[PDB]
Amino acid sequence: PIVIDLNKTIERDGRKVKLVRATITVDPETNTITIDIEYEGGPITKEDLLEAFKLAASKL
Amino acid sequence: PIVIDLNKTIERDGRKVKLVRATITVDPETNTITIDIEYEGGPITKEDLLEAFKLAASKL
Repeated sequence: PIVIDLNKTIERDGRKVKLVRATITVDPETNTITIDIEYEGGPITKEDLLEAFKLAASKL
Repeated sequence: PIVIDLNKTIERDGRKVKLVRATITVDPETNTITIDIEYEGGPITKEDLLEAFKLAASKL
């Protein structure tokens, strides 16, 4: 269970999304990476989750 | 269902891992990003999956 601090905000389309943490779950047997993303902000969307998906990778 | 071409190889610790594709599944209702990673190469590990996890984010 890999944990990454983000501490970055995204104000996309008027939605405040202050990022908190990214909990990465890597499973080498199914070739799958699962990413839990905690944020303290307004309603999140699929476009915003890809942004925090970019940020989590840039921090490791 | 987002699909990203990778076409990059990783020879970490003597394991050839030629990357093929990354199938991203974003779920805004559980704050989870699921990543399927197809590769044509030797045995993959958790360290190698994080590398293709970095590459998939860098391509979008």
